[PDB]
Amino acid sequence: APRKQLATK
Amino acid sequence: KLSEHLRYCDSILREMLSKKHAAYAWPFYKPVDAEALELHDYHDIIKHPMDLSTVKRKMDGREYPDAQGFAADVRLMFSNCYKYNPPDHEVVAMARKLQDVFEMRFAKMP
Ligand SMILES: [Cl-]
Repeated sequence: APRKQLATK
Repeated sequence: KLSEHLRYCDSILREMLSKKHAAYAWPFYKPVDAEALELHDYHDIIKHPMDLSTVKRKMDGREYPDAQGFAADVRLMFSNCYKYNPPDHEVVAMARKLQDVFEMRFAKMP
């Protein structure tokens, strides 16, 4: 299940 | 054109977009990019997406009949965040702190 990732890229 | 109440709303919106709350407000600046974040189920779960830029757009375009219409969208934004993300997610904690700011401002509307 997809979880949104706030961590920077 | 804006009524006095809808001017106060634009004031609140202007505050939610300021650097004062940026720490927890930035995930709501623009629409949720289901592409970039690779959320393949976001639009299947969230039927009516909403964010601060959209609220600003409709506010500038005078698309709000009253203050209740403004609050409905702002709360829809928070509702979508609570609905899609797990309760323990940091973005939920961000939404809650930003909603604290909104509800507090909105309640003290003259
Ligand atoms: Cl500012």
